[PDB]
Amino acid sequence: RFPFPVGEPDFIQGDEAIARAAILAGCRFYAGYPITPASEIFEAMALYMPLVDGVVIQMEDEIASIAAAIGASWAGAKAMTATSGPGFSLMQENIGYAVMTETPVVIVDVQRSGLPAQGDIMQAIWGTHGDHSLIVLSPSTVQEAFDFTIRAFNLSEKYRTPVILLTDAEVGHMRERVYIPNPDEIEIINRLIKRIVEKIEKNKKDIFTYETYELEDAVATGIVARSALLLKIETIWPFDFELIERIAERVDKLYVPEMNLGQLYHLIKEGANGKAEVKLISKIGGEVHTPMEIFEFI
Amino acid sequence: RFPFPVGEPDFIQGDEAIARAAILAGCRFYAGYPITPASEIFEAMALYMPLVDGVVIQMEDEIASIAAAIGASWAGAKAMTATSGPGFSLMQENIGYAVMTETPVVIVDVQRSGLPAQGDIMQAIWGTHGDHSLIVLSPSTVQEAFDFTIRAFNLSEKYRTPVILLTDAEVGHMRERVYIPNPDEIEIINRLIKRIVEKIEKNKKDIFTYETYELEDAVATGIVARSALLLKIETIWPFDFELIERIAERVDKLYVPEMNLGQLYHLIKEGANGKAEVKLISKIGGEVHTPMEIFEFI
Amino acid sequence: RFPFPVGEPDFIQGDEAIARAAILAGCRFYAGYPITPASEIFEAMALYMPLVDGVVIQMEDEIASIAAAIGASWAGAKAMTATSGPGFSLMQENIGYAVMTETPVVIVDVQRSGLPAQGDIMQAIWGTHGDHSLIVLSPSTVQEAFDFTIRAFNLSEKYRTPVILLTDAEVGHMRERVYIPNPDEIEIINRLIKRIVEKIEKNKKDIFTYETYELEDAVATGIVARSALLLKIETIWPFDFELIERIAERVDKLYVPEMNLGQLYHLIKEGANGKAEVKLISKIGGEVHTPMEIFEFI
Amino acid sequence: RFPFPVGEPDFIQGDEAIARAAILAGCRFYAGYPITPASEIFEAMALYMPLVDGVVIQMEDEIASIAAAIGASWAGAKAMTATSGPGFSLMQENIGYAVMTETPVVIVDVQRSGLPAQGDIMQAIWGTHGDHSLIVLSPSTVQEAFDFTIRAFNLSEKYRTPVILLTDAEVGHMRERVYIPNPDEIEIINRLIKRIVEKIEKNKKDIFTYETYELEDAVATGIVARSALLLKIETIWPFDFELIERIAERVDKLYVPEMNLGQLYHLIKEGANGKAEVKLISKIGGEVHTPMEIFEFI
Repeated sequence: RFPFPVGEPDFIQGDEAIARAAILAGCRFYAGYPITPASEIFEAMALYMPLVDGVVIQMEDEIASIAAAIGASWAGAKAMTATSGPGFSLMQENIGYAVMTETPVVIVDVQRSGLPAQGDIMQAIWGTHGDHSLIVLSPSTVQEAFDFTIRAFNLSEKYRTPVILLTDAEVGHMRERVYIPNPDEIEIINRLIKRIVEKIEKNKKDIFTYETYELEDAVATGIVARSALLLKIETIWPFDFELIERIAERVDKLYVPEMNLGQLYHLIKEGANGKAEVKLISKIGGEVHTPMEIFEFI
Repeated sequence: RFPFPVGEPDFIQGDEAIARAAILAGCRFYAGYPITPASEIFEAMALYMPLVDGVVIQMEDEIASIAAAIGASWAGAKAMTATSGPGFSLMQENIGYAVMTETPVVIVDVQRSGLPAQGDIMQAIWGTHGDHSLIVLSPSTVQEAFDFTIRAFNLSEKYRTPVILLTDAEVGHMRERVYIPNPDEIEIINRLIKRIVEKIEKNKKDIFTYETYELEDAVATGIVARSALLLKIETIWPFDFELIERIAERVDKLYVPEMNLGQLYHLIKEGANGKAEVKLISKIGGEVHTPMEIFEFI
Repeated sequence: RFPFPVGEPDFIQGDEAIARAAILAGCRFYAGYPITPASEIFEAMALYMPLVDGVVIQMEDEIASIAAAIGASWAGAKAMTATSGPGFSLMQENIGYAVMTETPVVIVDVQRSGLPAQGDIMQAIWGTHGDHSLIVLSPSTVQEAFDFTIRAFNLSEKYRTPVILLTDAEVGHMRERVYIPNPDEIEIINRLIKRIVEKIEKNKKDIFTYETYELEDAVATGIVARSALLLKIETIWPFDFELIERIAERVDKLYVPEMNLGQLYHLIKEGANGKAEVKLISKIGGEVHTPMEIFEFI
Repeated sequence: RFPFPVGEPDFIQGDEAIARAAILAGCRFYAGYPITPASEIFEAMALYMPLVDGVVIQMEDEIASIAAAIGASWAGAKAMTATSGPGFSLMQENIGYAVMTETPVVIVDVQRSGLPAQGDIMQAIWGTHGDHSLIVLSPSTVQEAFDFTIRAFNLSEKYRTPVILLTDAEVGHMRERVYIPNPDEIEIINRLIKRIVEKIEKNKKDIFTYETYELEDAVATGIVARSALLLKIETIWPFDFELIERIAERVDKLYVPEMNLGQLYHLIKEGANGKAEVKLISKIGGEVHTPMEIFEFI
């Protein structure tokens, strides 16, 4: 009994795909605030969630926003928050905390400029205090935003960890085609710091996920994969370093275009054990890479 | 199946009576941090709550601490936090928020000096932004700390409101006799801003509660009722102004001893429509009133 | 060398009068965030302050916003923040803190609905934890917003205390006539908890300020004084209780119209030692009292 | 006129060396809270700073703690805060903010277990939201804690940036010999996001600083350099990647012992462009590496 179309193609935005995906995954607690460009995730939840006997909690404070979800999670709910920019910085203690408690919870960081951007890749990985491991996923299309949100809620439960869906304003706002399956076509997974880290890092084979098929060629993520279309980075963390190694050997140079000053780049160069030149095509300040721009540069 | 004595007298501290009372009331979510003198409420919960299939959440941030409980409450749990001093100030937005959402949640403010004190009476009433109404209870004994905690959880549900149990370090730490009933001897109540305010303020007859029987005489709360033992103030808010009126007429002077510089005093003088002299015996800086001190002064 | 008109009448909004007044008073530190209806105070400061060799600090967090000003104050600056609604709740710990440290700082709480409102009168007085005293001023016109801001900065220094300028969206946004004096026509005052409280409360004769001249008659504050135009409440705290007493005797009934459910009312009834009937004309939900509405009711 | 010994050797703890160094550097604003093991930095400041006409501000909230210093800095003061663990997480937004504003301020993160630890190396670098660059220094001795604190205040001013002094509980608490120079033997430096990043990253030659002299050999930081005594890592960020490259070639294997699960390690492996095997000796859970432990393993 879902208040949106299921079992059929539809044309939705990112924020809406996420908000639909979450609900089908089992999430009946959302805690957030209307802020651009997450405020559409909010509106969708605010619209849909009361009609599925779920609850939306409009919290002022990002600190409070994430804490309420950790709290709903512990009282049994599947739960999510959503934020942007320096809000995401505010949530790092409670995220860190959710790591140690092995709390299932999903966080959406909708990246932004000031207009998409890709400058929270490292903070998504290392912003927590201490030794920790959590999962970070990066959607390149509106269909991936739908699918990864499902996967996030599934991973969050299976590995009893927070999951970060790391996206951008453009994927979030741009309308595209999403096939939304019927409820029962969807597998949903029901419900010291050495095992915590190993929980994640020893299972990259299950949690890591990449797209790329050019075995006969001489790497990006998010809204920059679509304009670079190539190695597709979907699972940002835990990160398969060896895979980048194997690909280093089989090619001459590895171009890493990002909307930052080098973050995805670093993991690539550390991945490529010297066995290929690694270069960054950085654009920042608003526009995604136009494919002519990535084109020329190479 | 409770991990502490039930259906029998026992001798416990305030923090322990509260922590026992909460659990018998149905609370299976506690979110707090060890701070004096609330850190004993924590320890007791941390000790007892895992053995009743409940959960304790050690949160750094008081802002986060209260938000997690609002969140657990909305996902269905009966929930409580506990705090002291400027922590209580931090929780005022989320409390205010719990008021508007009509969220059942219980908050313990354990008052302090720097050593009890009584300087959060007004902040308990008016610290929220806006127009609101919530309930505030004040225990004078260890048995009242037990009983009011029960009543708090019952009122919180019935009137769908936050309830503040406003206590002090001394009541909290001092060992006294508590009769703890057996589980089934306890009635527990299962689960715009004009009706909100009226919800509470129109039902003072049910929510207001005082102790005093001297119809032949010529007023305090908390640890200061025991040393003044008299009108006993138990329900601080919603406040029965008329009752203080009726008592004004029947007496000459009304002495209001508090451990502050006048807070309970003000409600008394506003209650006494001029119909009696109202005077405050203020001691602050550590010790409760020794009854000799209240004695002399009158 | 001021980047706005001085020594002459002009027609400005509230937020602009405040922002002009502050600068003439000596304030060279403002820390805030653009939020309605304080975001105009911000814009004005952001516009004017760089041209007077001052500094504006755009802080996300209201907690941080007030802390930065307490910090600038201690490093020697005259300083101010500005906020609205549940933001004001967030600042209560740091305000409380500024009280104990005897820190000069000015805070503007721009009251709001959801559209003015008057529901932070009590929170302005009692939202701090503990025993404290601070000053609260209430402007009824755009000229009073200018003048009280000056007075706030002067009182803040003289009594080494925080000062709260408690205003509303309407006074803030409405254009009126302000005479702005020339710089040198303005007197500006250069730079335990028992003396703190007495600092303020023993000097009501200097800090308290009211407007009303009807000795031959049979009381409001803010945007509701202009529509009730009568006793004008300008200094909200410290509060002259005796004055309301003297006025109680000389009249039959005292009407207290507020945009809340009774806050100014309570101080009035406690002021009137029974010696006059006290009644509240409460409107909430948007519009100020239209004078026909206050008119009929009486 | 300094209230501690100058111009002579003395034997002090880390927290005391830091607190002495800061004052000699020109810092007259400290804002913090007593927490282990930073609470000694506090006590020292609280003791010394009033006697140099400076100010210490005891703030509850780490968010507020850092904001007050950013604020004091902007009103002209040289300023510092100090924190530990999830406190450091709370400060990431305001740090990020200090980056964009090009605010000189110094932050001490005293690393900890639960007992030193080294699990905030990455968070020190990448915990800010967005694209940014700041400086991070790591003291290995009590004399380096003194000296780097000086250098921090000097770098903070010269590059108009926040500086993070990244230390640990052990260096902080352990007594050692510090030569404290006389005041005038100390050079102190008086007072978009593409130039910000380049400000730092283009000047590694001045900001980067390492200790190691074994050109005839076949790498650690903090309390783990002393027990590994070798390449000494002092400037953690901006990081000289090429230097690690040059050292990779000249040796067979590079052992990176840390008290974490690999953080310093990653920068090393990314530094070593495949040109040497890189291995981590991780101990976590309390004790520093005993040199026998690092010894055996190799």
